[PDB]
Amino acid sequence: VKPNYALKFTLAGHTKAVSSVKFSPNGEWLASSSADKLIKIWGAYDGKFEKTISGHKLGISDVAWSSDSNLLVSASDDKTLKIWDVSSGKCLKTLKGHSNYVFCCNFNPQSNLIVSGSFDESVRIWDVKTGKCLKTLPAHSDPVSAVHFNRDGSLIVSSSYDGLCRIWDTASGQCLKTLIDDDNPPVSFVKFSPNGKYILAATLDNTLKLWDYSKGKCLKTYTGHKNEKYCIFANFSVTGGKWIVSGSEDNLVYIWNLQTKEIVQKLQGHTDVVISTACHPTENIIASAALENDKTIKLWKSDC
Repeated sequence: VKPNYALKFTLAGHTKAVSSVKFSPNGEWLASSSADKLIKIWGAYDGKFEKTISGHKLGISDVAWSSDSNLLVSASDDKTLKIWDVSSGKCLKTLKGHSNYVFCCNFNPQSNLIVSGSFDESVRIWDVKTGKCLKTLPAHSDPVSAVHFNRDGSLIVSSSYDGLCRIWDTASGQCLKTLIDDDNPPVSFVKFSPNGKYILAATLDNTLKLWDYSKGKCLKTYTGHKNEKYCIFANFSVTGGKWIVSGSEDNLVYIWNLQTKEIVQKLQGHTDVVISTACHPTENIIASAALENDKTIKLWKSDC
């Protein structure tokens, strides 16, 4: 039993590589960021372009939605993050403190904190209300590739090209667990599972791994795609069948069975590296985005 994702829309408008796509928690919008310094908003169901949000001085690596589906945070090469009111398009706050490119960001579930990771090798935790940096974590010894809060915001996971994944206590900023691998390949992406018990980590040896971080045990490995250079976003798909979804440097979206680890679908259509994928919160819909030869976002729909 396999999904049957088929192409529904191709969304054009970005003028450089797309860097990230994320669905709103309420499912109605997709937000995308790009090396073109812009955030764009698109209808999730009809793929209709809604608006452009501008203000950053350099390219944007990541965007993320608050739980209310109306604030967005973005991470830019201009060394800042910005918090935006999507309704108005206005920048509410600029979060200053990183000393180099900001690569990744996320709100906590409560929507009162933002976590960021940077080329400066640090993870920062920011107060949404005041825009002040609450904590600077000396997290890694190379750029931070991803940061993600768990289900209740009590923990942060971070990854780095230094080859480590680390689990942090949010309130105290303490490192509770370092996950290591002999051979030490750069970790290009990480996120918690929906229940918070596992982390899914991508390494630049063409491998995704599902870890029980408390036990330091690797439970599943997903292979067969190409990932040797970029932070490529991966996802747990949970609306129908239980899948793992990722982009790939061979221009395809890969979908695996979470339990069996078999590749169940490869989605063809992009003409450059698929840098980012996102899974819709309630429908069997995937968004995918690609680098400069392509510059488009695609929306795909499945029966399961």
